[PDB]
Amino acid sequence: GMLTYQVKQGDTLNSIAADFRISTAALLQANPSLQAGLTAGQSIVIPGLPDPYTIPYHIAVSIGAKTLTLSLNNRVMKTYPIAVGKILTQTPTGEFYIINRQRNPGGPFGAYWLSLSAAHYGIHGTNNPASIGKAVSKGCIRMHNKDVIELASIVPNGTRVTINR
Amino acid sequence: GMLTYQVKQGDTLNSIAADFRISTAALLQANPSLQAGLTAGQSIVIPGLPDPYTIPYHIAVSIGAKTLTLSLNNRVMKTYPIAVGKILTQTPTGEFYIINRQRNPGGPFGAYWLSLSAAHYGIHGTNNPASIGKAVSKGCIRMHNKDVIELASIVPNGTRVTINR
Repeated sequence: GMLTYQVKQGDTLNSIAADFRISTAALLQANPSLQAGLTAGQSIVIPGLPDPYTIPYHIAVSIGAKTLTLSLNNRVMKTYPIAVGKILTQTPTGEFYIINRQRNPGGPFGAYWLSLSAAHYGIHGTNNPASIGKAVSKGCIRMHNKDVIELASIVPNGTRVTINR
Repeated sequence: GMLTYQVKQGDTLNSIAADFRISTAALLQANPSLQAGLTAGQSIVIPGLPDPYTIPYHIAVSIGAKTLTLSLNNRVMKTYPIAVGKILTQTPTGEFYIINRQRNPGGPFGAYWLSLSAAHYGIHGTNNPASIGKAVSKGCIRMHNKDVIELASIVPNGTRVTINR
């Protein structure tokens, strides 16, 4: 299948390409309709990704509880503690997808980086384990290295991530 | 005119793509043999970028001086005060390039974001002007909004960025 994205107010061709880590050229090639511009509500396809609804895994993040919940077929498997965005640089809310990943990025990013479908944002490890469970990040979601590693080993690219208050 | 990159030990396709902000598909399209095997010491081309050799501008960053210096044809043109990373979350050193740019992504990133050829690192403005001139960031280079706007209007993608202690 394919990943369908719905255009939101204030999206541009460039910003959408950016959120999904692809070139605008590739986005246009996959969506000839986009030659004529964008409109809020418009469904388009993001190339390179499977249909997220066909992936039985689902990730729910709660900013208030500082948790990331992994479900398989709407049954919780595992709850993890996480760090979230500080008060003036919060973790965005809404529906996202894991888009790509890099193993062992190191530094403050720890054992793994999993890109989310919002530019500059992802789920990553940490080299500051004391930060986990606190609102101290500049926006990304931080996990213990062992947790992000386990997480990455299970969920494939395209996995739904729902971030709530 | 093409940007060439010499592959390093430990480099993978994912980590190279992440550094240069392109999909693995775009990297492979420009280098059709890499999926059979990446080879340290070999050169590959990064698509979407001009040969940096051709760009007469050059940026020098001094972490100790907290300055970013723009040269043109090897003469200093402008020196800007910056914020750099804390002791535990350092601005990385070495040779980089400006890869891409986003106008007014707002929030903590201020009036502009310019990607550097190291994943998750960039030069950007700020909603916190008081931080400029200090080692207080998470590794990114911060400039006043007015200064990064000026910088971005001047240098093209592919401009060499040299970062020293």
